[PDB]
Amino acid sequence: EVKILVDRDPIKTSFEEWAKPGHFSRTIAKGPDTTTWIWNLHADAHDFDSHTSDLEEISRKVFSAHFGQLSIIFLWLSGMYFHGARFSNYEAWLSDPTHIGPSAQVVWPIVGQEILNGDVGGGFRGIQITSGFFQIWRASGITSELQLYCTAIGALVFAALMLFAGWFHYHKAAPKLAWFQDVESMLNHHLAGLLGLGSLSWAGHQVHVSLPINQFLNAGVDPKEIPLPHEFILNRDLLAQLYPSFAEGATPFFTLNWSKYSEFLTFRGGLDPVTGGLWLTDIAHHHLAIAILFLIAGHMYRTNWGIGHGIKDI
Amino acid sequence: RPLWFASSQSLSYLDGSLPGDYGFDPLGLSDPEGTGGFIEPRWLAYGEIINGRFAMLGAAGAIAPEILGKAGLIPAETALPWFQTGVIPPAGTYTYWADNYTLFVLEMALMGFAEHRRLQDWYNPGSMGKQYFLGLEKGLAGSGNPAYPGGPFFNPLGFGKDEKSLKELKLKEVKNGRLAMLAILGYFIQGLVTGVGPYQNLLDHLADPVNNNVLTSLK
Amino acid sequence: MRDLKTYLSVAPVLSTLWFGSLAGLLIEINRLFPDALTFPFF
Amino acid sequence: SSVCEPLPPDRPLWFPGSSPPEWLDGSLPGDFGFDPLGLGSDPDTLKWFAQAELIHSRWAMLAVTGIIIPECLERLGFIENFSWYDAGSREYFADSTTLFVAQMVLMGWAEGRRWADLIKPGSVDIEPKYPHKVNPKPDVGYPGGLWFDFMMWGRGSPEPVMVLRTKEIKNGRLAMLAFLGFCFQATYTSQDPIENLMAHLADPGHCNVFSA
Amino acid sequence: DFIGSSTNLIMVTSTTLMLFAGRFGLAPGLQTGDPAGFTLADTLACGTVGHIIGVGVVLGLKNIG
Ligand code: CLA
Ligand code: CLA
Ligand code: CLA
Ligand code: CLA
Ligand code: CLA
Ligand SMILES: CC(/C=C/C=C(C)/C=C/[C@@]12O[C@]1(C)C[C@@H](O)CC2(C)C)=C\C=C\C=C(C)\C=C\C=C(C)\C=C\[C@@]12O[C@]1(C)C[C@@H](O)CC2(C)C
Repeated sequence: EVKILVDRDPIKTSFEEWAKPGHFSRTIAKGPDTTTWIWNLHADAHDFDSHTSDLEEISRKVFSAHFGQLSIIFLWLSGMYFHGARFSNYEAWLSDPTHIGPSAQVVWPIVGQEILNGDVGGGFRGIQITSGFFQIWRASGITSELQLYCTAIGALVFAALMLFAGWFHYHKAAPKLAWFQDVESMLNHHLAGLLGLGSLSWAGHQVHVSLPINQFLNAGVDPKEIPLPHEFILNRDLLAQLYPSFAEGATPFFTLNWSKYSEFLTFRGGLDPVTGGLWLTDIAHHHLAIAILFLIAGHMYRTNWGIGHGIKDI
Repeated sequence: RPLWFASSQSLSYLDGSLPGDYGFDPLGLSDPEGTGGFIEPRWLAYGEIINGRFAMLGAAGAIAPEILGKAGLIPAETALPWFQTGVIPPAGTYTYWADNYTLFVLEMALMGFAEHRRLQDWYNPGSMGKQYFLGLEKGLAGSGNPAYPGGPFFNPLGFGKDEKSLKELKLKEVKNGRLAMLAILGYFIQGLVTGVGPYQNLLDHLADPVNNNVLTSLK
Repeated sequence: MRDLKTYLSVAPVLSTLWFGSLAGLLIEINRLFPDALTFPFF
Repeated sequence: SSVCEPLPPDRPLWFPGSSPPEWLDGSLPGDFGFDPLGLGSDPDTLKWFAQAELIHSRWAMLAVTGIIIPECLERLGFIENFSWYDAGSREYFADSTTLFVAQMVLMGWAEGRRWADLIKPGSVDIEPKYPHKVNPKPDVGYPGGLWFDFMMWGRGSPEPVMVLRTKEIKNGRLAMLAFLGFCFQATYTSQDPIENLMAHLADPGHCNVFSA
Repeated sequence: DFIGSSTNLIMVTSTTLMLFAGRFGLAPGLQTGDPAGFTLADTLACGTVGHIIGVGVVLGLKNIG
């Protein structure tokens, strides 16, 4: 069996250990005899196997630390989406994505660094970025700074969510070693749920958002007078005019007549000649098939019921 | 003693001590050893009861404006489905005496006063009868169980003075509440799969049950 | 707040506060008096 | 008669059923245990924060008065073109920068005397001495005095001193929030506070913050 | 769907044959009233695998033949 196996309030939230530095060990929680103390403080800072010699406390520490790292990654993503919202030429790049340098950073005119704001194109003076985020946003069918702004607020929400989750899973209600040591469940969930349903939901986004908007942009359309994704979801006539395979519905799916779904889930190999990327129909079919694959793969290990495999048993 | 898909571990904490102990815990949510946060065998009981009660209000207040509206008894303007009332502005919106966000602030404030009190009664049950809440804290004190307070305000009538009738009523409560929760799930999924009200779905299935569920993902 | 003022008293937190204030000071001076190569005020 | 007796432990809290912190026993006025973060842990700093709350609230009370009463006079037809958030940009004498430094000089004297009271209570004593009479030693923030207690209401004449200080603090917390409402809804509506009140009272449903 | 067709027949037979192969066959708590094991988890497992085989065979038949 695979229980929940957590305990309440193992560590008291307080700034007392913020005050005394190097609290986490025996030879550092005394004070600096030298300046090597500082370096050994930062060096052994995340050496949780040196602080406490039990896998329970170590595992709680690394779990909440992963939550902090996820909060940082969500905060960084919020930053990139926001700098693409308010400090970018993303619209001008969508209008002409061959002569407009992708720029999503502007410098402040203080000590002559304003010349780093270059003629990237599109009535915009900024730094030409190279993260390819504009290309991701065209692959997602964004076409508006409002959408980048709201997903930046959402990524800030998720950063606060992950920070609260780390606080909760260390200080208020932390798992114990029986929760981490079970790995059949961890693999089953990270396969079927993280990577399986993750690819499934990305394929859903692409099937419902990226494919229509990118077909419109490839056909030639000003991104302002392009229909929003929720118009593709709700207005069935619109997405059906884009792909008539949608007109039949999911009875193609549930009757296993998928041959008629080959208008938007093609196996069209190679690159899209109009835009140089891959075929987003191919990518939607890809993420769908990968979702089926990881979903049947995440039901391989035995967790709580009779069916499955034991990794020890293998 | 009636067991609906009971397990070897589910018959270790769901013995008889809860209303509706049919032993159905295959996943193993309400296991008392190693608990914390909101996955607790007491908090999960409270959550079952509260989501069931709110789901009973939802079920007999979401099809009620259509149980009546297709039989008269109300204007057709105030006879919308559960989702064309402003709760899904993409799908529909009614104009009340306030905009929907003022009504959300209303819901938030009034339910905050209604449920932060409930929460602090969950934490220390003796409270909610010690602070001057306009004198109506006299009835908000008596808790016993956290989910079954039973005071002058919530239980004016007896309806379960004896423990046999109270146990049978608690069982009826949780069973009608589970039925209402499944009903709300049916409401959500039916409005998602058809885009019409639940009473329209019932009338379409009853009259000429053709394409009852064959319309998979089609509005 | 007790023991937060001790943390903010620590050398890196205090150094980042001091150098953020100082850097903002220098930055706003260079906004006010940009491109300076002499001290002509005597 | 004049002792500043505190509130009991079974006092009304900001959050009923919650545990008040141990550093808010009730010695201060308006003690309802409000400390989700616990910024008043150190009592030597909680004294400074109590003085901070008191002076902040007194200034906010005088300010909300100087905003709403003169607007009532403008509605009555006494003052012309009144708008508090444009009453600094409008014209006076002394350019609004000579006024600022004269203000800083005079308020520096006043608030410096108050600071010297805070650091060391008996330094800047007022209410001059009289033969064979003892002026009572006051508390910080409540100097009493011939200048600030000329009606002798601070030592507990009409009501006890604790309930009067609690009246000051509660009325003034309400005024602090009123001034925050002034500073926010005069910029997200670009209008008058009393105008906003009458506009919401016209239709409370749709004339709320979500219209703008 | 369209009960009686090939797409229904060679899917129903795959699902039922996998349920049989798990029940009385070589394939494999939660105390059910079934005589010999085959819990709800095993039932869902055999149904999932039989649906896998059914999708595979109906689409191999739709590709050719
Ligand atoms: C999943 C990734 C991962 C994780 C979880 C860990 C976790 C850990 N590592 Mg491992 N490590 C990783 C990746 C990872 N590492 C990689 C990619 C390398 C190759 C470089 C190493 C190489 C490595 C060595 C060689 C050692 C560790 C050690 C450790 C432990 C303590 C680290 C510590 O306290 O430093 C806390 C953090 C710091 C001291 C900060 C490091 C500063 C970096 C190096 C500067 C670079 C920053 C930036 C890019 C430069 C610009 C900065 C700007 C301000 C100018 C901890 C168990 C140590 C250990 O267990 O020894 C007992 C150890 O000796 N790691
Ligand atoms: C404000 C809320 C709060 C408070 C008061 C505490 C208090 C405490 N925590 Mg908890 N914690 C919190 C939030 C909080 N935590 C959150 C949100 C997380 C999830 C990440 C954790 C995860 C956590 C773990 C895993 C552990 C603690 C531990 C501790 C204790 C030691 C703290 C210490 O010395 O480190 C103070 C350290 C800092 C202030 C550094 C902050 C580092 C942040 C997270 C990352 C910032 C990185 C930055 C972006 C990159 C560098 C940029 C730079 C180069 C410019 C103490 C009781 C330890 C403990 O009790 O075990 C013995 C322990 O092992 N905490
Ligand atoms: C199907 C459920 C599921 C899902 C989706 C995940 C997903 C994840 N787990 Mg795993 N995990 C699961 C079940 C699941 N887990 C189970 C059952 C166990 C116990 C065996 C664990 C034990 C476990 C450990 C020990 C660790 C993880 C970690 C992670 C994260 C890896 C980072 C990553 O890929 O970022 C991709 C990022 C995202 C997809 C964004 C996440 C946003 C949502 C809100 C959270 C995902 C759902 C989550 C399970 C919470 C459910 C609701 C909650 C209120 C209860 C990732 C978010 C590691 C980590 O990062 O630490 C935090 C880590 O250290 N998990
Ligand atoms: C060590 C070598 C060195 C030297 C000598 C200089 C010198 C200078 N640099 Mg260069 N620079 C250097 C290294 C150096 N830099 C490096 C390493 C970099 C890369 C990081 C740069 C990057 C750089 C840029 C990008 C810029 C400069 C600029 C400047 C000028 C500064 C003007 C300014 O803001 O000061 C004004 C004075 C101050 C900020 C000091 C104010 C101090 C406070 C207010 C206290 C003073 C009052 C005090 C109370 C006493 C009063 C007396 C009494 C009444 C009590 C000056 C000619 C700027 C410039 O104008 O270009 C020429 C400019 O734009 N430098
Ligand atoms: C100048 C502001 C100020 C200050 C310094 C204090 C100080 C104090 N208050 Mg008072 N209080 C204030 C304003 C203030 N209050 C207002 C406006 C209210 C009504 C909302 C209250 C209501 C209140 C109650 C009900 C109680 C106290 C109590 C206390 C004491 C403990 C808390 C503490 O140390 O916080 C120190 C606080 C600060 C240093 C200020 C916070 C500054 C940070 C940066 C946050 C500011 C952002 C803020 C959240 C913005 C508002 C957003 C808006 C949407 C609402 C202390 C004497 C308790 C007590 O014993 O009474 C004497 C008590 O029971 N206060
Ligand atoms: C609270 C709730 C609903 C509340 C609804 C309300 C207030 C509705 C209000 C409205 O309608 C009206 C009145 C009028 C409309 O105009 C407006 C709205 C606003 C729309 C639903 C909960 C709904 C909750 C649901 C559906 C939960 C289902 C849970 C299931 C099936 C769990 C199963 C298991 O947990 C067990 C039993 C054992 C485990 O071991 C195994 C598994 C299998 C995991």
